[PDB]
Amino acid sequence: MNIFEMLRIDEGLRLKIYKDTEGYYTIGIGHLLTKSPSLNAAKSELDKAIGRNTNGVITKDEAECLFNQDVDAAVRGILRNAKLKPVYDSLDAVRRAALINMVFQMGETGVAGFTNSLRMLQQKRWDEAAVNLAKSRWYNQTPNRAKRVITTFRTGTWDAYKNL
Ligand SMILES: *CC(=O)N1[C@H]2C[C@H]3C[C@@H]1C[C@@H](C2)N3O
Ligand SMILES: [Cl-]
Ligand SMILES: [Cl-]
Ligand SMILES: [Cl-]
Ligand SMILES: [K+]
Ligand SMILES: [K+]
Repeated sequence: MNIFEMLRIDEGLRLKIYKDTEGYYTIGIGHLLTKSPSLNAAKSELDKAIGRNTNGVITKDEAECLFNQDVDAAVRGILRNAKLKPVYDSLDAVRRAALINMVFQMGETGVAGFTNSLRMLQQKRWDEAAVNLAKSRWYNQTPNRAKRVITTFRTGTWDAYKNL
């Protein structure tokens, strides 16, 4: 297991524009295109992202390209964020992946707002952090995925992604 395999499980792979859990146009391995309700706006974003006139379908190679870019961007967003960088630096490898996963799903600003959870993670108070992380819109809207990420923070193992 690694961050790529973890996010591939959590995000799936679809080669045509689809709506994500929040109803937003997405493609590939969880590549958000836009929050606009306009499908044409989403197709314009896709064409710009891929560099060709795509009319909404991409190849697996193109999906994996966006995924590489998106994982790299999540890591770089963590490291440039004054709230997230110290937490990331304090964590072991498995828990670093859990934090990247959250940023991939919700964005840097959203995760950076989990102030009390982030402090508990820095303090290595893993059971307390796990309880606090579940008191969130995130956990209520995507409970199975949030449970997997939270188990990863609680235990520091990949156990929640084994059997998947
Ligand atoms: C991201 C990626 O893997 N790429 C992009 C740049 C080059 C090489 C590959 C496939 C495609 C998109 N190509 O233009
Ligand atoms: Cl629509
Ligand atoms: Cl709550
Ligand atoms: Cl879920
Ligand atoms: K998805
Ligand atoms: K604890």
